[PDB]
Amino acid sequence: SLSPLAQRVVTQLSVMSASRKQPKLLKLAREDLIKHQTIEKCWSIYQQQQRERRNLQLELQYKSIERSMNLLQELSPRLFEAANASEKGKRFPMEMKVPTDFPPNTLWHYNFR
Amino acid sequence: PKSACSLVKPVHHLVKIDKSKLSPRFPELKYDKSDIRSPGFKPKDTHADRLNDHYLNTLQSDLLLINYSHNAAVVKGLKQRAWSGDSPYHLNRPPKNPRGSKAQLPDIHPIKWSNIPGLESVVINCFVREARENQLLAITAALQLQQITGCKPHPIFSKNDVPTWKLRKGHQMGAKVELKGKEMSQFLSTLTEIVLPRIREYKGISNQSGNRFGGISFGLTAEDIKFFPEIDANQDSWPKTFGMHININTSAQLDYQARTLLSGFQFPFFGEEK
Amino acid sequence: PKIKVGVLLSRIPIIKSELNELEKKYYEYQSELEKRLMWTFPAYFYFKKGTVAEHKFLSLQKGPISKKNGIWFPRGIPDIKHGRERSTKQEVKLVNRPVIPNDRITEADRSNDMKSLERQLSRTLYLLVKDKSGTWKFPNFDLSDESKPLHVHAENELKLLSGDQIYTWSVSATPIGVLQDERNRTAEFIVKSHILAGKFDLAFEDFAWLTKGEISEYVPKDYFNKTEFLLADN
Amino acid sequence: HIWSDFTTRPSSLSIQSSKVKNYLFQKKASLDPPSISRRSNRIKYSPPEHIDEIFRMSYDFLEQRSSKFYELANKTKNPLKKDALLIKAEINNPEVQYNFQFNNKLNNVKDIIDYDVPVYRHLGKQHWESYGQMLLMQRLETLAAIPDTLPTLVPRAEVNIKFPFSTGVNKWIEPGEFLSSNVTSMRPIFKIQEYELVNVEKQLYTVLIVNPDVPDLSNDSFKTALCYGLVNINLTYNDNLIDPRKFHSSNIIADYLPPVPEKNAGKQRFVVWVFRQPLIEDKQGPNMLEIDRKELSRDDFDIRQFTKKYNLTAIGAHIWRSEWDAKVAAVREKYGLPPGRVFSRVRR
Amino acid sequence: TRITLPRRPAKKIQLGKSRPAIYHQFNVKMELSDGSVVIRRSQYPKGEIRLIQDQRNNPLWNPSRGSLDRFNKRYSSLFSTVELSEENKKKTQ
RNA sequence: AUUGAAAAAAAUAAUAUAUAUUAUAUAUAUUAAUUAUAAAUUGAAAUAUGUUUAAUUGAAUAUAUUUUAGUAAUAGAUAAAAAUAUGUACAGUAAAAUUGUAAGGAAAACAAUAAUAACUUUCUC
Repeated sequence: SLSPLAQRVVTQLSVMSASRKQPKLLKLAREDLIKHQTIEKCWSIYQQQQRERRNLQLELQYKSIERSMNLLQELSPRLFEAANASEKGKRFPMEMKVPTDFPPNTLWHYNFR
Repeated sequence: PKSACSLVKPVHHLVKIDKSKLSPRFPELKYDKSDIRSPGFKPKDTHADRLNDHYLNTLQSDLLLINYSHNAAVVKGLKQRAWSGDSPYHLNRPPKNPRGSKAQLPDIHPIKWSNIPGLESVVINCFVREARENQLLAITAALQLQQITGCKPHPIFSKNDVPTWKLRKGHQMGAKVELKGKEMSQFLSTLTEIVLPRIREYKGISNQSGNRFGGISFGLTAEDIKFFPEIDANQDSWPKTFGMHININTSAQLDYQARTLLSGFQFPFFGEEK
Repeated sequence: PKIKVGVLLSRIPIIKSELNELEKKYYEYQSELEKRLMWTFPAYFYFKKGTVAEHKFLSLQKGPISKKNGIWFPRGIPDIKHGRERSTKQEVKLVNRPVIPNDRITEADRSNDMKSLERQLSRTLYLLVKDKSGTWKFPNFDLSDESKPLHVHAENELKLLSGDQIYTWSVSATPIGVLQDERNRTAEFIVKSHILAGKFDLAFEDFAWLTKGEISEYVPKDYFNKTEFLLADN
Repeated sequence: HIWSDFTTRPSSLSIQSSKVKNYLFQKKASLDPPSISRRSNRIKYSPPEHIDEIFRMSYDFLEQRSSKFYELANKTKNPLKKDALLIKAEINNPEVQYNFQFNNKLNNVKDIIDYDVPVYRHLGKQHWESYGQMLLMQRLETLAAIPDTLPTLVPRAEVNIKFPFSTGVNKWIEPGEFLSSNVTSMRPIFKIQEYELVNVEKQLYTVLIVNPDVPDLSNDSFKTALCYGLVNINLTYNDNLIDPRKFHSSNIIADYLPPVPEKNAGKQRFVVWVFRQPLIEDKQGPNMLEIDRKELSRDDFDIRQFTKKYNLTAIGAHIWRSEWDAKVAAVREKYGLPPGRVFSRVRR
Repeated sequence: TRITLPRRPAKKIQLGKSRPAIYHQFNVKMELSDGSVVIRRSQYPKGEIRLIQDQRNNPLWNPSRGSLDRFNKRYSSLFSTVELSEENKKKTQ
């Protein structure tokens, strides 16, 4: 009927498939449904607020930068030129790592190079 | 059929009739997939995404600061040129195609608080070419992909036909999977930390790699996939293993911006940039 | 007007941000919803039948109550496939060493040492400095030469202050903002830069490494207003 | 805690069921849902875990938001803005959501869903837009009741009709239904549910049922026929069922003549239109209007011309459509209308 | 010639009844090369893993900061730098 | 309905039952199912009845009665790989060329490549 390789392939396929592995549908009572809706809506609102806060902050930073660069242009042309360069190949430093869940054994390195 | 003449009749009102809602056929389908009452419901925002949080906090501001060019105006792309009306044959003529390209190119905007570059989507294209002989290899590749991602893969089929390579048309051959949001972020984090350091002579992603507009890519060999923790934990269960292409799609206007963004997430870049 | 160089050194967080009370609970709920809706664990794949590893897993697990004729099941009749009650959430209990994570709060945090870099791990720390007067501020430096670029000059000044203990990285050549005034006809152009690996430890009397919330307490109100948005909230 | 206060706020914003309210607001998931009436089913049921504390937090968050909105709402002077503020404050209230979703909107009981309350009215409007309004629009366009009678419609009020007096059975007519001559023998009953903010005391309404498809053999075409015409009707958000109780004999500009389609004349559209009166300033009370009853004719009726004359704006519509059956002759006889014509089966 | 698994009749997923594939996933703790632990959701059943070769001990990711084993074992008395200096004359090549 | 936990009711829709009308309506009750379907000397689980250990529950083990395992793809109204070529209903847009990417090369697969003025809703200064 089937080889051992064929069997193993079938098993692998099954791992991915939804055939006889999935539970019943999540039914709720009307009160429960409402509670869920209120949870979700509030959360969504909170997320929107956070986005606006961050977005606003970014806008403020941009405005400050603009204000700075105009001033620099007014005062010292060479300094302005130096500031406003193409940073095409700018690379973030490899020490600035993505913050983990829990910290390492040695928290901070005081010596380098 | 009395005729094939298609011709949509005009209306006498501005109300937008959603025809789906007027039926009683698919009552489960009227609910959005986000809604709890739909069978299509899935808990989306299950836990705090770490890479995304990092981007929000540290990187995004830094990226904005980098990309500020003073009084930078919009750079319009190559577009379809209109004809000068110096002849009456120009009068209903289609426009001249773009200068260099056949297809139109997008406008490059200055980076401000709104349009800072960020990760949009990852796609993991695995086309196993031995599966022209063995269909079961495609299945195994799809499983591997699923294991790696925690996301449902989609089967790739042979779209073309060719004699030199023993390839038919309409044959299942490997799989793909578009990761988005938190799963994608996790996958990137795994790539940065676990897998790519275990590759021996790994210089990084090439600086000559990428789209013209905010898309960067690279690929992993069959040797490299055994470093993924889901595959590594049962090497008996994974005798064969398949390479893959990894298309990273950013919200970057240009490719150097996208490269910079990826560097922020601890991706090394080695080659001479364009 | 005199050109001056402001510098704020940003030590970035080394671990995840702490979740809000609202957030945590919501996330737990979503996890429990996922679990309820999650598929059966396909144990037949990961554990081979008639193997020592499978047996341990089986022992760890406890099975579901099957339907049996002539009995009332007041929580409905058991719906079972691959050995799981479809009507409920499934729980699957699981050098050779237990992975024990380190404490997120630190010794420095406990002591409240403001000069230390390990004192907050989930927040963005900013280098502040106290001058001859009682005021605090971000490191200022006089730019008399004006030959070199501004950010480079700032970095050099920082290095000089340190005695080559610090290891910084400028985010860009562009200045983030300016602090300006009429009494002293000057202009402090603020650069942004990131401490990567070093001490500071040292005209300025004292220094500290603080979050955005603590800087408000230390620094003046007008100054804070001027330079609030530059600092990350977390 | 603004949503627990009912000093200034209406009673309708609360849930009237006590058990349901208790279930909503508890400190642990101990109680069982009032919705599940049966004991065995309650036993079987299991709500999702951790739902209570999070729900409470969400309530607090949205309650705070509502309170903040109210701080603005009371300072506001102009009425539409104030209403909008009120809506914003209370729309995310769980109790009002429960009330609206799970109790009837058509024949709303005032204590549960009060359409005098702005939030509930907004909810009702949204519900109407979701399905019933779209359906009505489709039936107007497909059947060709808009351009044939009255150019366009901008649906504002939800209009539902009924024929209670003829047969006995209770049924709201779905737009574009085929009703028997027995069903539509005696007059219908309207319900004009208004969702916009409008002056309840001043605003009058007119209702016109028009039959565009009565055949005129001189013209070799059709003509309109005003089958039923009411004017100067007073509506209120909750008190809105236009019945012989409400309107007086003075309000009837053309008293109900029934659908009596001729044999082979075809299917006849009867499309009720609901207009609101023009509102005059510097005049307290409801501004009436006089109709020249000799000028307007029933056997031929320019609806558009009539509208132009009295400066009406069509807010709502509904439509049924009748064709010939055996009982139309009986209906004619009852009403004292003539025998009724019979046309050739072929449209030659 | 072409090795395949021949398809059975497909099961009709009705419109609206399609359910999203929520695979069974465990919360897995990865301790990296150093003691930094990170939680990640994973399909394989293992609550804890500790990694040997990661970015946190690779030189590319931090520039600023068993044949060999067998050999070491069975040439241990000799103790095999000084040895390199002794046995590295760079004239002949 | 009995069982668990610590007077009632007021939508839609479905189901059950009843009746109203030359009206596929209304009334009351209740919220099921939702990816399954025969056949397994062998795997796994439960319950019942025994026996031994620390009246007791856990733990171990025997028999009986069941339940699961036949492990197989679409999870989306799918949308230019291949497959039902006539009906109807609903919805969408192709191709080329270009820039890239593990074996991949001119030629296998995947990604990306025209413009947002005005409008509606949401959050926010």
